[PDB]
Amino acid sequence: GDSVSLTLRHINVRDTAKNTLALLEKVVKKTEAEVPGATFKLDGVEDTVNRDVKLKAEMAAGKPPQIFNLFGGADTQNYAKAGHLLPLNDILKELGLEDKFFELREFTVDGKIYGLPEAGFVEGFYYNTKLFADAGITSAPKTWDEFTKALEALKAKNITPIALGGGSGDGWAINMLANSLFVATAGPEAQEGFAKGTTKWTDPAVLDGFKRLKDLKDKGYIDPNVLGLKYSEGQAKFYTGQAAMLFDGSWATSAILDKDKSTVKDNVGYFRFPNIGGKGDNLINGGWSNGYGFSSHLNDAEKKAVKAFIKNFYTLEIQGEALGRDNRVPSMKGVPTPAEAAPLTKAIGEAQASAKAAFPAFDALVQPKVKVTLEQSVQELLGGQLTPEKLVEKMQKVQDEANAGK
Ligand SMILES: CC(=O)N[C@@H]1[C@@H](O)[C@H](O[C@@H]2O[C@H](CO)[C@@H](O)[C@H](O)[C@H]2NC(C)=O)[C@@H](CO)O[C@H]1O
Repeated sequence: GDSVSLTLRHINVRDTAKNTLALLEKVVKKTEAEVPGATFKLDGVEDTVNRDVKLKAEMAAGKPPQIFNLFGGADTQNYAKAGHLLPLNDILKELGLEDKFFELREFTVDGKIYGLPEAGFVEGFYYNTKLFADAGITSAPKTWDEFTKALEALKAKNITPIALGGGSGDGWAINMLANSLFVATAGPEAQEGFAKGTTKWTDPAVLDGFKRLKDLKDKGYIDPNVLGLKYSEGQAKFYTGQAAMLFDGSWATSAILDKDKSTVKDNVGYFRFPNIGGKGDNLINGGWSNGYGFSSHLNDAEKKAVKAFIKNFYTLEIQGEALGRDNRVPSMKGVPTPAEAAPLTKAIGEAQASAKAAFPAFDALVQPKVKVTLEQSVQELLGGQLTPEKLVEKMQKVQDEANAGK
């Protein structure tokens, strides 16, 4: 016929995501108004739970939601090759969207597009300029030695230097910082070779990154309470003024600028991960990695509703509102930058544009079992439960096991 009901899986569940959810609901309402009979049932799920358990299990059963928050790289590759992702090339051409995205490479398998980035990301250090000034730092550190000097000065003032919430199942929050440490010590191509068999987690330059990560914790630069706080609590420690910096993705800018929760809005700056002097200088972790994918097991009315949702979500107006009102870097070209953008906003753009290149997050490049093994391992590493050497050996074992199976 007919009238259809589609499940829309999203991860915009936290109070710091109210903006993003409201924009999604606004898009949904517009789609329902122009497609009679089409109804969307929003299913909000925690980020780790959707990506690593719920959607993973649904896809193993071959029964994903019709619409779901999806990650580029390994996740998209697995579900595309299992045949559970709608190919989007023809929809994009029909909607005149074929040429409008900055980068679809993470969502592309054998030339076919299997999901659409909602936004871009970078990762970097948010920092409190007043807490820095209290400790004698007057500039954001550009180099690693400038960075450790800042950490020393902060610790000497009994200021918690680096907030980080890596407890419970939020090991990925530690991996954001690890992520960029081992690209800085080993270079961006090192993480590309793990899945290829051409580099190893045990390579000395990679191990060096994890040595430095542990040392940040041992010296008290990473919050001693890192394993006692969930991701969002680590975030809150920074934006309530209780620690001097925070390594996080640009989706976090909203939380940090939130009027009701942030005490630091007049005193926040940003700097890229500092230069160590190897193959990763002046690079930035970033890309277009996260957005919506669609089930391939659709009847014609489902396909019509899915096309209309894509039409109404991936539009310059919706992208510009996410940028101006939720600080989410556009995934589409041609989005004008809003008026009176906060200093923080100006700093993150300068950080992105002046980078010589971006490198993706490692979880775009390695299988899910490898990712979750690292998550568990860095929590151990920061808890006195694992040495840097034992971590890299553990990682290369699961890497070999993943490469052999695939
Ligand atoms: C469009 C957007 O900004 N989505 C955000 C997600 O990217 C982000 O998830 C994290 O993204 C990183 C970069 O792709 C991944 O390395 C990281 O593994 C991933 N974290 C998880 C738990 O999946 C989430 C974080 O809550 O926020 C989204 O809004």
